[PDB]
Amino acid sequence: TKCTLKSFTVEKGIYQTSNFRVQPTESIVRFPNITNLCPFGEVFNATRFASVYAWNRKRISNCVADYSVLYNSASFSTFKCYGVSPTKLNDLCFTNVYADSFVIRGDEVRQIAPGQTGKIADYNYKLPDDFTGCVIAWNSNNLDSKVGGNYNYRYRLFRKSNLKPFERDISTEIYQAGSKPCNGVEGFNCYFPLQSYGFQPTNGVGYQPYRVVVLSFELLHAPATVCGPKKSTNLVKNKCVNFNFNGLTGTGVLTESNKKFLPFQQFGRDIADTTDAVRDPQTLEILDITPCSFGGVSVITPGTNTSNQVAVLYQGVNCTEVPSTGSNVFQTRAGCLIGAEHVNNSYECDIPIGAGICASYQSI
Amino acid sequence: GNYNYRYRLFRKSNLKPFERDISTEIYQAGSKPCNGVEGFNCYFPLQSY
Amino acid sequence: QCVNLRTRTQLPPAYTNSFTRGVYYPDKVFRSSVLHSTQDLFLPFFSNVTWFHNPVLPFNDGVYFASTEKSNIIRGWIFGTTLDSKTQSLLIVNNATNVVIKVCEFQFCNDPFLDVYESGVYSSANNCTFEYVSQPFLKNLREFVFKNIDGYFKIYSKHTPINLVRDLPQGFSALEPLVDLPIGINITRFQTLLALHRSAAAYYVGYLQPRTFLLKYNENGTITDAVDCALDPLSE
Ligand SMILES: *[C@@H]1O[C@H](CO)[C@@H](O[C@@H]2O[C@H](CO)[C@@H](O)[C@H](O)[C@H]2NC(C)=O)[C@H](O)[C@H]1NC(C)=O
Ligand SMILES: *[C@@H]1O[C@H](CO)[C@@H](O[C@@H]2O[C@H](CO)[C@@H](O)[C@H](O)[C@H]2NC(C)=O)[C@H](O)[C@H]1NC(C)=O
Ligand SMILES: *[C@@H]1O[C@H](CO)[C@@H](O[C@@H]2O[C@H](CO)[C@@H](O)[C@H](O)[C@H]2NC(C)=O)[C@H](O)[C@H]1NC(C)=O
Ligand SMILES: *[C@@H]1O[C@H](CO)[C@@H](O[C@@H]2O[C@H](CO)[C@@H](O)[C@H](O)[C@H]2NC(C)=O)[C@H](O)[C@H]1NC(C)=O
Ligand SMILES: *[C@@H]1O[C@H](CO)[C@@H](O[C@@H]2O[C@H](CO)[C@@H](O)[C@H](O)[C@H]2NC(C)=O)[C@H](O)[C@H]1NC(C)=O
Ligand SMILES: *[C@@H]1O[C@H](CO)[C@@H](O[C@@H]2O[C@H](CO)[C@@H](O)[C@H](O)[C@H]2NC(C)=O)[C@H](O)[C@H]1NC(C)=O
Ligand SMILES: *[C@@H]1O[C@H](CO)[C@@H](O)[C@H](O)[C@H]1NC(C)=O
Ligand SMILES: *[C@@H]1O[C@H](CO)[C@@H](O)[C@H](O)[C@H]1NC(C)=O
Ligand SMILES: *[C@@H]1O[C@H](CO)[C@@H](O)[C@H](O)[C@H]1NC(C)=O
Ligand SMILES: *[C@@H]1O[C@H](CO)[C@@H](O)[C@H](O)[C@H]1NC(C)=O
Repeated sequence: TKCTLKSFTVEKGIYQTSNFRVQPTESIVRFPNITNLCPFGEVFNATRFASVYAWNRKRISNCVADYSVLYNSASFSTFKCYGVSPTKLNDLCFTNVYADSFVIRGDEVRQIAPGQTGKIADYNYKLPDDFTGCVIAWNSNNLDSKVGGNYNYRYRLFRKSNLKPFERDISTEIYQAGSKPCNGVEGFNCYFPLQSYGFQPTNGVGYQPYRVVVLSFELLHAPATVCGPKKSTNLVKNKCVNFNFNGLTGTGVLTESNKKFLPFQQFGRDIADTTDAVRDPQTLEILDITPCSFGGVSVITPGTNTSNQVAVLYQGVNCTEVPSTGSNVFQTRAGCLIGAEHVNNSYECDIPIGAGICASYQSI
Repeated sequence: GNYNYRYRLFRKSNLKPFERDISTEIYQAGSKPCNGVEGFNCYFPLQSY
Repeated sequence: QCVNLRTRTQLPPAYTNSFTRGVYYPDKVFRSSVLHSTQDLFLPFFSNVTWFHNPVLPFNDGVYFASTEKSNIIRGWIFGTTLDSKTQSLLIVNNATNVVIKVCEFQFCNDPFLDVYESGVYSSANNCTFEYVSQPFLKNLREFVFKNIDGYFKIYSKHTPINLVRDLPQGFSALEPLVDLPIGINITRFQTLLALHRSAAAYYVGYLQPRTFLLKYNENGTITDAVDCALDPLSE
């Protein structure tokens, strides 16, 4: 009171000093049960991967992709992400995904990377230097390699030109290094562009088969469809907390309401664009929002010359959350008053308080 | 060759303004904690010029 | 399997009054016993709409479609720009069991129809991008509103039991939202599909224009009345 009045002495009366407001307790999040997981099982756990020059393409759109399981998975020897860090990959996402699956040697694993050159990287598939996404390579010698020689897998070795980005070449045209044309029969100047792999179960490290899947993300102007799950926690009631219900963020106390939402509304408002009722995506019930209490505070004093004890009034605040205790606490139609005692008598009005009541000094 | 000059490459969080940090520690790039061992998913944040 | 018919099924292009039909909930907010003023695309009151008793019709900003359906003759719709595989094409068909939505580059015949002894109106279908299956949409009045904004296809619908003979009744009934689709197309024309057996359908078409409306929400949040502000001075 002395601070606000900018004086060392205060005369009898009531003065307004500051405000009071209830702070939020904790935070809650709410999202539906979530479903429609992306079918990544058929990609990495596929029966057989195609050839490197005939790599298989998968289109991923309109699903949820859990990157935590693959991030924590140690079954993949190589996991190189070039677009963004995988840890935040669950939140930020793109409109569509392309998965490129093939098989290479253990010594060709470093061919598949942005800004890389090599036989695989220039004759079988090309990765643009501006490629965004990730590459996941894992050994598959126990499955892809065969005891009799894995000649089923073939790789392109001869071509007049290199590969364009995001281009798959499965052509079997007889490459002609020299100037002598061939009538469909390999000759001195003609060779088959494709050479068969020779994988064995016991062939040494670097020549073993390795299955490689490259995930490339694209963000065309169409709305994004595929990325990580939206985790949600439990909800509380009758406590001033902050919430982000399906994108609607605000603070208040959440109670039960009997309003009847027609089956397609999400949230409701009364007037002046103020949300009042919401519907949780999981339980599908109508909850009511009320701003948790606030109000000004005031001090009643009988003057500095008389004494130095005061009484404190919180305006428009229920006598339930003052903190504290002090002295006997009395609840008035104007708020809650502490530091003074209620009497049965009735005298003249000294220091007006409100609702037909006021206080004076005797004790106050 | 000048190699006495080194620059940071990895850090837990962005530096505060006018803050000089000199301590060097291994960075846990992957989920697996390095436990002070250099190897997979562990690289030294200091790189030479 | 699709060829043109012998005769020309030139349906009469008559004109009729719209009265007070074509009102839908503009959003998913709940309001109780309040008057709200909004500005959006709507079918103007007392306008003239076209009655067909099967040409190419432009899409424009939006489409209001009505059918005095008798024993489920109409089947679905086709949307596109050039109506060929050179561009995108949307197909929506409500067969006996479900509703199917496809976004592909079809090669339709000149006069598509479903036919009975599934889909054979398109000679080719390549580069399919979006597919959707859901519950079937359908002396009844079937009202639909089609809109396409910011790469989002919005379909609102309503079904009514009616007893009037020929034209639309003098009543009010809001249209509830039905389907939202996140697909980016720039549709300009659309068609209608009939289940024609080898051996005359009445419907109504109107367009949408931007303007302001006043809507009344009752206690339960159902729209019961509306006022068109851009009309006679009393309405303003
Ligand atoms: C491919 O299949 C394997 C074998 O089931 C998967 O590995 C298991 O994944 C589940 C998923 O929750 C884990 O609970 C298991 O602990 C995993 N097993 C082992 C031995 O680690 C793998 O996740 C599958 N990969 C894909 C992409 O579907
Ligand atoms: C979201 O998931 C929860 C969890 O399963 C569903 O809650 C179930 O609801 C049924 C219907 O009354 C109860 O019989 C089950 O006991 C509930 N299970 C649990 C674990 O609470 C809820 O119905 C789902 N909601 C939606 C909209 O899908
Ligand atoms: C302060 O809050 C309490 C808690 O609700 C109010 O107590 C309620 O009083 C009404 C009227 O007597 C009762 O019907 C409720 O059952 C009471 N609630 C509880 C939990 O006991 C109290 O009335 C509020 N203060 C004022 C001045 O109204
Ligand atoms: C109506 O259309 C639906 C969807 O196009 C048809 O359901 C499909 O039926 C075929 C025939 O066996 C199945 O191979 C598909 O898997 C079904 N679709 C789905 C999503 O499962 C249905 O058969 C059609 N009914 C009629 C009478 O034509
Ligand atoms: C076939 O579909 C592919 C995508 O599924 C189309 O490729 C897109 O073409 C547009 C045209 O400008 C590009 O902006 C996109 O970047 C392309 N890739 C996508 C969307 O992933 C292709 O154009 C389609 N072909 C035809 C003839 O319509
Ligand atoms: C608006 O909502 C109220 C509350 O549900 C409806 O009143 C109930 O209506 C049902 C069926 O119409 C009756 O079975 C209940 O007995 C009614 N509750 C009562 C009378 O307390 C009301 O019908 C809804 N519609 C309108 C126009 O008010
Ligand atoms: C002492 O306090 C009383 C309290 O009512 C006041 O009336 C009086 O003027 C004061 N005397 C002073 C400040 O000298
Ligand atoms: C007098 O005060 C007592 C408190 O002990 C209270 O119970 C009673 O209602 C009061 N009576 C009147 C008339 O104010
Ligand atoms: C039919 O349309 C014409 C304009 O072409 C209009 O003048 C007439 O009022 C309309 N008839 C109605 C709405 O009944
Ligand atoms: C539709 O065509 C117009 C005309 O070029 C173009 O501006 C618009 O982006 C196209 N819309 C889509 C979704 O392709």
